[PDB]
Amino acid sequence: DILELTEQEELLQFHYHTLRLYSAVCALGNHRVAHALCSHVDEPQLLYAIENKYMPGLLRAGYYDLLIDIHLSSYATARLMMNNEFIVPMTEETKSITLFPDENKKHGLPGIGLSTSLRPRMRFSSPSFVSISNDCYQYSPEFPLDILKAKTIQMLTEAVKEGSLHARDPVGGTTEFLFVPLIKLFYTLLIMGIFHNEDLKHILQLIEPGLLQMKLPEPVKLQMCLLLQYLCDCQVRHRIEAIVAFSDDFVAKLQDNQRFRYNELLDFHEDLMTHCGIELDEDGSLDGSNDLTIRGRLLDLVEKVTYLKKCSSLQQLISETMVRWAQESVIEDPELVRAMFVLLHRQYDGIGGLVRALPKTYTINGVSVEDTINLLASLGQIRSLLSGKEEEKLMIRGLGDIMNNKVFYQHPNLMRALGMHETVMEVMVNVLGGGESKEITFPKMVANCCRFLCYFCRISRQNQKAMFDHLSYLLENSSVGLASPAMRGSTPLDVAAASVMDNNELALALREPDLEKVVRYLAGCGLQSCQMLVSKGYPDIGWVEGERYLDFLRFAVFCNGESVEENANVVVRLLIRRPECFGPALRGEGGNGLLAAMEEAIKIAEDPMGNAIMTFYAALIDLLGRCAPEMHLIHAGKGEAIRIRSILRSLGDLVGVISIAFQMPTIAKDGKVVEPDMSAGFCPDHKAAMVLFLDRVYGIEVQDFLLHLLEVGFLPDLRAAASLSATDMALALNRYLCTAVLPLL
Amino acid sequence: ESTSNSKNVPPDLSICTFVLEQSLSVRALQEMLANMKTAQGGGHRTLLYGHAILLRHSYSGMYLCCLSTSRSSTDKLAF
Amino acid sequence: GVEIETISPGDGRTFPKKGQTCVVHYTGMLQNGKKFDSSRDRNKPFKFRIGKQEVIKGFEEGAAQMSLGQRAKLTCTPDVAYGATGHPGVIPPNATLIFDVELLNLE
Amino acid sequence: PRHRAVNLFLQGYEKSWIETEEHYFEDKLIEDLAKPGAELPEEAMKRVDPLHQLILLFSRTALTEKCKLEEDFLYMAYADIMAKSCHDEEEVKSFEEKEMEKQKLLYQQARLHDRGAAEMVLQTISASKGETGPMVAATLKLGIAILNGGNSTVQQKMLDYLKEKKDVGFFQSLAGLMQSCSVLDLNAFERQNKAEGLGMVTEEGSGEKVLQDDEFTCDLFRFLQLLCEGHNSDFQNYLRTQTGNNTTVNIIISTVDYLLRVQESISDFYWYYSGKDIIDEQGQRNFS
Amino acid sequence: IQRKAIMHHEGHMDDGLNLSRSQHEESRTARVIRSTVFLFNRFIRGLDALSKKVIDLPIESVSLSLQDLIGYFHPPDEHLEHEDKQNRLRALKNRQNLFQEEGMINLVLECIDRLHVYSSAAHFADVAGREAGESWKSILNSLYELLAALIRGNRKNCAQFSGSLDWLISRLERLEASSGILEVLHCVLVESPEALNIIKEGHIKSIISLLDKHGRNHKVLDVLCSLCVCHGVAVRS
Amino acid sequence: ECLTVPSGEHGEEQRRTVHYEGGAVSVHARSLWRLETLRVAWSGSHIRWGQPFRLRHVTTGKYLSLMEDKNLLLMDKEKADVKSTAFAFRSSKEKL
Repeated sequence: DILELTEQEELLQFHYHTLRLYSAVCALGNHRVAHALCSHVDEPQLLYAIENKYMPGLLRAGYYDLLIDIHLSSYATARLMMNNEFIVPMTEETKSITLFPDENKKHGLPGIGLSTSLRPRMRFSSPSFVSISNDCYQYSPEFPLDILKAKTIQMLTEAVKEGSLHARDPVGGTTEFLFVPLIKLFYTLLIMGIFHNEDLKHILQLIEPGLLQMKLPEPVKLQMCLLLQYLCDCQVRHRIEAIVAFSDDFVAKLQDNQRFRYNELLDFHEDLMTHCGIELDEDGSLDGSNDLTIRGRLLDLVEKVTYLKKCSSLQQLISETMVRWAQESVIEDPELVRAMFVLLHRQYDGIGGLVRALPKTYTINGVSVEDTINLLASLGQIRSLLSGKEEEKLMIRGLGDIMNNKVFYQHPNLMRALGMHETVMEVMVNVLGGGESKEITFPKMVANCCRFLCYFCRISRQNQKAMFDHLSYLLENSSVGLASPAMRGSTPLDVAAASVMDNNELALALREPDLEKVVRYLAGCGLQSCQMLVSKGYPDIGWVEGERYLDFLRFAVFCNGESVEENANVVVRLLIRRPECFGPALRGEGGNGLLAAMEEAIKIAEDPMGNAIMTFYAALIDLLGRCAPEMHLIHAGKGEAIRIRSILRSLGDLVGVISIAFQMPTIAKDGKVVEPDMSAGFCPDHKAAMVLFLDRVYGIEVQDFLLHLLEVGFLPDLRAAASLSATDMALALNRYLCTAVLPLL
Repeated sequence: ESTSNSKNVPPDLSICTFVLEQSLSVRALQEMLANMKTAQGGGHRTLLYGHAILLRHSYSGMYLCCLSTSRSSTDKLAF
Repeated sequence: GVEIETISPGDGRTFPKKGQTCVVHYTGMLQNGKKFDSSRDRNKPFKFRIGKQEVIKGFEEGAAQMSLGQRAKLTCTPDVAYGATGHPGVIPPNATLIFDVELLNLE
Repeated sequence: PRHRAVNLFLQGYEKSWIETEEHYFEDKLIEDLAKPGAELPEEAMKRVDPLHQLILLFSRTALTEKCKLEEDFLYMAYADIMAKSCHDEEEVKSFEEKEMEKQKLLYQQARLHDRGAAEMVLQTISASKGETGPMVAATLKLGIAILNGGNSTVQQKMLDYLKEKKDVGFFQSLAGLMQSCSVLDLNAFERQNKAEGLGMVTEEGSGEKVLQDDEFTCDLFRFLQLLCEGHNSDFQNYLRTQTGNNTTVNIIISTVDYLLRVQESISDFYWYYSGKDIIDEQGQRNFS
Repeated sequence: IQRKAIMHHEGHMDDGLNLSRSQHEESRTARVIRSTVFLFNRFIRGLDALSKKVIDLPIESVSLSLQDLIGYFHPPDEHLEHEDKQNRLRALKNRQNLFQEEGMINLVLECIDRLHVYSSAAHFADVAGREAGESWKSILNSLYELLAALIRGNRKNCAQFSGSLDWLISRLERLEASSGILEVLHCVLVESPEALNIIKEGHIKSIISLLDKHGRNHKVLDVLCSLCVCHGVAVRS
Repeated sequence: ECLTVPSGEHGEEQRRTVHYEGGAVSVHARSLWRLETLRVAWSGSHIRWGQPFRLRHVTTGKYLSLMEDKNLLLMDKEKADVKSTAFAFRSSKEKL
C-alpha cells in the first residue's frame, strides 16, 4: 500500500529520494525526460496523490514538487523571466484602458481588469507514446487545467478552514507539509496566468477580508510574500498600460499642435525646433511646465498617477501585516527578512517602481506583432540556454533566427532595452572562460555582438556607447578562429573595431592604457619562420599576425575623414618606443627596412604566406600615414606637428620610397586569357598605403618632384592602358587610380 | 626531553612550555554539586605553597592530568 | 503477427479506410502486468491516420482487424515494436507489448 | 506615433520632479512607525525591534565576506531612508530654536545608533577594500547623517569597536578610497571642449567625465572630519598611528597628498585659463 | 625567482631581510597547523614505510591520530551565533588551505588508502598482526569530509582531485565502500567541466550496478540527484 | 622572494635546497621558520640586536645549518654545527 509507509521507515525515505530524483532529473527544462516520466506517474495518480488527506507529509511534498517540475515548469519560468519586460502593442483595446475603473476610484482590484502585454505563447502537447516527434518543443502534456482550477481552490478553502479551526492533525505532519506545497502550487498557477475573472475574484475574497490574519510558519510567510510581490507586479503592469494609453493619445495631440505651428528674422527662428529640432531635444523641451494649454491633461494625469497609489488600497494591509509579522517574534532565515523588507520598501516607494519600469517600456506597432512574438520566443530560448556541449547548435539556430528579423534593425532601441548585450556577453564569457584552447570553438556570438548590432542599429550615439563598456574585456581576450579575418587571428577584435567604427566621441574617449595594451600585443609578435602559416607549431595550412592589430589601431586613430591628434600622439610614441617589424634592409636597426623587405617578399612569393608580409607592412605604413598630423588642414603654425613630421621623416629611408610606390612588378595577371592570381601578388590597392603616406607627410609641394616622378603609377598606367579584357587586375586598378586624386592639387 | 646542549643536537621546548592557570586553595575546591566556568578571580595572583594549581599546554591546548588508567609499562600501584 | 483475441464484437463488417482516423481509448500494458501507457485515464482519445506511419505498425495492423465498436485485446511481437533499441526511458529493449484497444468511433 | 518617445521623455519629468512629494513623505514617518519602542508583545529583549533585526541582517551580510561588495538594492533604499530620516536639517531664537533642533537631531541619532548602526557602517566600509562603488557612497552618507554635529557617543562606540576588533582592513579601505578619488583632470576638459563641431551639439550625454565624483569625495572627507570633531583627540591619536593594530597607516599624510593633487590640478587649470579674458560657464562650474 | 645564498665573504650590499608580522593573526593557529602537519606527515610516513609488505604496525597510535584529526576538522555546528560560526569557518578554511598548499598529505593519504589488497578483513589482519582492517571506514569518511570542507570555501582544489580520473574510477567501486567522497565532490563545486562530465556512460552504469547489486542505500539517490543540476549553473550548460 | 623549502614529494627526498622564491608560497606560508635560543631560563626574551638562535623549519625537521661554501643547504636535527647554526642577529651596521 501507500498509507502503510507512514509507520514504516527505510521505505518512506527511499521513495521520497526517488521522487527527488524524478524531479531533479527533469530540472531547468527538459524534453525527453518529461515525456518519459509521464509514463511512470500519471494524471489520475497525481490527482489522487494531491487529493489524499492521510498521505505522509514527505510524500505529499515530493509529489507536489514532481507535478510542478514535470507538467508546469517551463512556461512558468519563461513568464517569470519576461515579467519585467513591458512590451505593449498598438491596438484600439490598448488605448481603451483606464487607470482607475470608474469615478468611484477607490482601489481597484489588482488582478481583475484588461491586460494587453505581449506574453509568451502557451502551448502544451500530448504524450501519445506511439507517434513521431512531439519532443523537441511543447513539453510534458497538459495535465488538465479546469479540474485543477476547481480542486485547488476547493481544498485551499478546506485547508484555510482547518487552519482557522486550529486542529491538532494537519494533512501531512506539521502544518508546514499542509501549507507549503499548496501555496507553492497556487503561486505557480497564478504566475502562469490561468487564474482570472470570477476565479480570481473568489481568490481575492478568500485571501483578504484571509489567511494572513492567522499564524503561519516561515516558508508560508515567504510564499505569501512572493504572492504579494506578484500582485504588486501586476498592479505596476496596469499602471504602465495606462501610461501607454495616455502617451498614445497625447503624443498625437501634441503632434498636431506642433505640425500646425511650423512657422506661423523670426522669434529666434524657433531654434529650428520645428523641423531640425523635433527629436528628443524637443521632447525634453516640450515639457508640461509652460507650453500652450495642452499641459492641463498632462498635469491631471500626473496627479492621477501620483495619487500616491494607482492608505486607500492593498498597500496599508500589506504594511500592517508586515509590521505585525516583525512584531510577533524574532525572524530567522535571512532570505525571509530580505523579502519582507524588500516588499515593504516597494510598497512605500511605488514611484520607484514606476521609474524602474518606465525605461524598459516600449510601444511596438500593431503590424509586426507576430514577428515581435517570434523574436521574443527566440530570446526566451536563448535566455533558457544561457550559461554548452551540444546546446551550441541550438544557440546557433536561435541566433540565426534572430538575424533574419525585421524588428532587429527596424527597432534598435527595443533591442537595446531587451538587454541582449549582456546575454551575449555572458554566453561568450562562459564559452571562452577557462583558458586552454576554447574547446567549443564556434564564434558566432562575436558576429552577433558585431554585425547587425552596431551596423544596422547605427549606434544612434547609444548602441556603440553601450558596447564600448566591454572594450577592455574584448581586447584582453584576443582569441583565434573567426572566419572574418580569413583564417584565425582575431575573433573579438572585429567587435572592438565596430565599437569605435565611426564615433569620434568614442574614439576620443578611448583610454591610453588600452592603446598601450594593444601595442604590447602587437609587439608580442617578435618572431619569424619559414613555415607556411605556423603560429606555435604544426605548419599544416598553406593558405596575418599583427595586421589585425594594425587595422584596429587604424580604426581607432582615424574617424571619418580626420585624424585624431590625441590618439595619434600616443600611438606613434608607443610605436617608436618599441620597434615591431623585422626589416632586413635596415639590418642593424630594429626594422622598417622597406627598401628590400618588399623585394624579398615578392621574391619568396614564387617560392615554397606570400601576401602576408606585404600586407602587414602595408598596414603598418597605412597606420603611420593616417597617424600623421593634418598638414595645414587645421593647424600649420607650430606645436607637436613638425615634431611628429620629422619623427616620421626620420624612419631618410621614408623620404625616398619612389622605388617602392612606383615599382613595376605590376603583373598583367590574366593578361591574354588566364592566370588570375588573386591570392599571391601585390594588390592594386597595395600602393594606396604608399600614396597615402606620401600625401599625408610629404605631398606634391612642388612640381619639380612631380616631374621627377613624371607619372606616379607609370607602369600602373601602362597596365591600365593594356587593360583595354576585364575581370582582372583592372577591376581594382580602376579603384586604385580613382583614389589617385593627388593630381587634383 | 634530555637537554645536554652540545650545539649539535638541539632540544625541543614547544612540547615543554607550559602555561599555568587559576590557583586556588585546597579548601577552595569548587564543585558544589554542579559547578560553565564563571571564574571569580581577578588574576595575576602569586602562587603560594599549598595552593591547588592548574597546568595548561601552550601548544597542545590541553591540561596535564593524572589519568585513571594504569600500566604505562610499569608494575606497581602507580598511575 | 497480429494475434487478436476479441472480447466483445462490434459492427462485424466495418473496416478502417485509408483516409480515416481510428478513435480509440487504448490502455496498452507491458508484460508482467506493467501499465506503461494509458490513454483512457487522460480522458482524451487517440487519433491516427491509417497509412501515414503516424503510429507503430502493430497498432495500425490491429486497428485494421477490429470492427466499429469492437472491443479488442491485441499483442505486439518485438517485430512490430520499438525495435531492439526500444523507446528510451520507458520501454526496455527487446520487449513485447499487449494492447486492449476499444474503438469508440471511426472517422 | 510609432516612435512615441514621450514614454521615455516623461521619465525625466517623473524621476525627480514628482519624487519630491514622496521624499517629503515617508522617511521619518516609516522610520518612527516601524520602531514603536518595544512593539506590543503582551508577554527580556521584548522580541527585539524590527529595525534592530534589519541592522543585524545588514551587519551579518557585511560580515560574510566574498572579496567583493555586491550591488544589493535594499542597502541603497534603506541607507537613503535612514539618511533622510536623520538629516531633517533666518534669525531665530538663538538659545531655544537651536537647542530644540539639536535635541531632535540627538534623539534621532540615538534612535538610529542604539541598535548597532555604527557597527554596520564600519563593517561595510571595511569590506570594500578601495572599491568606489555606490554602496560606499550610501554608507558614507549614512555615516555623516549619524555623526551630524559630532556626537561623542557614536565616536566612542566606533573607537571601542575598532579597538576591540583590531580591524586593520578599515584603514586600508579608507586609504584606497582616498587614493582612488578623482581629480580636476584638465585633459578631460581639453578633449570635451573639442566636441561635435563646437559645444555639445549632439547632446548624447551630459555626463561630467572631467570631475568624476566630487560628491563622493566631499562626503568621505566630511565623514573623516566629523570622525574627529569636538576635539576628542582619542581618534586623532588613534587615526595617526593605530598602535593597537599590527599595521600602521597615516591617513593624515594621505590627505596631505590628496591636497597636493587637487592644488596641482587647480593651478594647472588656472594656468590653462591664463591669457584668456572671459570665464565660460563650464569652467565656472568646474572651478566652483 | 630561483636564487641562492652564495655571496662569498661580501656579496651585494643592497640586501636586507624585511621581517613580516607572523605573530598574531596567524599566531597559535598557524603554529599548530604546521606542527600537526609535521606530526601527521612523520607518523604516516613511518606507517607507509612499515606498510610496505608484512617492528609491529602501530594501531592505537593510528586510531588516536585519526580521532584527533577528525576533531581538528570538525564542522562548526549550527547552535552558535553567526559571528562565531563565521570565525570558525574562516579558521577552518585557513586550516585547509595551509594543509593543502604546503605538504599536501592528501595525495599520500590516498597512498595510505591504497592498501585495499586485503579485501577480506580476516587474512591480512592476522598475517600482519592483530585486529585492524575495519577502521578504514573512519579514514575514508573522515578525510572525505576533510576534502569536502577543503574545497567548500573558495573553489580550492576541485581540479586537483578531478585530475585523478584514474583514481576516481578506482574510488568508483562496490566492495565494503562508502560513497561519501563522490557525493561531496559532486555537491561542492563544478569548477572545470571535468568534475561534472568525466562521469561517462561507464561510470553511470557502474553506479547504477552498485544500486542494483547492493540494497536500497538511499544515499546513491542523493549523489545521483547531485549529478544533475548542482548550483543552478547547470541550466543546460 | 622569501626563503622556501621545496615540496610536492620533492621534500623529504632531497630536503636540502633552500629556494629563494616567493609568490603564492608567501601568504600560504609553507615558508615559516621557528627560532630557538640556546639559553633555557628566560629563553623568550625580547632579543637584543645581536644574539645567536637556532632555526628549524616548521614543516621539515632539517635544522638550518651552513656549509663551507657560504651556503646553507640545510642539515639534519641530530647533526648541527657549532658556529654554522648560531646565526647571531645583526644590528643596523655591518662590520661586526
